[PDB]
Amino acid sequence: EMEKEFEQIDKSGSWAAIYQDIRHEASDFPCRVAKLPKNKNRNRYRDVSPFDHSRIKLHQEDNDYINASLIKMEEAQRSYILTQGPLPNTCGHFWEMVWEQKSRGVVMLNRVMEKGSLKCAQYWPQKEEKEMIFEDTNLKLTLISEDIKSYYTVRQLELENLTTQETREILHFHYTTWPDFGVPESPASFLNFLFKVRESGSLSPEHGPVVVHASAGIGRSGTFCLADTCLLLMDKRKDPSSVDIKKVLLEMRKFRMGLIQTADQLRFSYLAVIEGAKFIMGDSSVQDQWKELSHED
Amino acid sequence: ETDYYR
Repeated sequence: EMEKEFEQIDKSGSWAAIYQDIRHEASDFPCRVAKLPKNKNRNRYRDVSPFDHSRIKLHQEDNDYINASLIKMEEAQRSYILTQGPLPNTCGHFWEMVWEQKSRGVVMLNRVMEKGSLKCAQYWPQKEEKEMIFEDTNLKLTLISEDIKSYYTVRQLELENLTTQETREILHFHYTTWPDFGVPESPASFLNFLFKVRESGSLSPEHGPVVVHASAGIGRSGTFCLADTCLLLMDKRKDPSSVDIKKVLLEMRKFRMGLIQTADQLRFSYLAVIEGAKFIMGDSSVQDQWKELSHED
Repeated sequence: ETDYYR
């Protein structure tokens, strides 16, 4: 059981050892297409590459590469696309992927500039009168509206294919206070955000997989996806306590390398699932408590 | 930097 395990590891002070065991047991698959010379400028980091078997392929005959992976969680019946923060030359590819994969939501867990360094490109328009045209892929992106909160921002974007004139509404969920290789302020602030993404309809199987990213799209992204998947599993299993977080993370790591980058991010995933379990059990009032403790207003 | 894994 996860709660008794959490307390046992917290008392022993063995979080570093538990996380190092997951890293040792983690899958190792080829990333041949990612390491190809022509794809060097399409990768933000040399040590973060998608596996060939799970990589997302663009529908262009020229070069189908994008540093993105499809996490297919079979039992939980949910899929996520984890990608890197797009580079100045891959912003068109990013939106081409969103279009082709029919994604309705994009979850951003980082900031454009963290500690005076560019971690992600400004891939979306900041002003509504200033739309962005990606000439390479023939796509137009316009900011419709934005709801700014204390630690997160929800944006309504319009994505248009200029060849067909087809229009789609994309929701952009931006967590603005999650530092690199860090954890959120509290389980309440994380869960309030996760449930806002859930209630929007962006995670529905009627749409394509949600795009989740950070700078590399492995650390903060892995924490978000692990918490979401573990909460989904304890709803349909009829035995909530049968969910093993470490096993779910190893299953996720079969699709993209290095999901969850620190021992504290793993510990936080436990805290997030234990606190989130209260809502899944039937107590509706805990969602209202998360809204108060998150300090969104 | 061109590395993420520290």
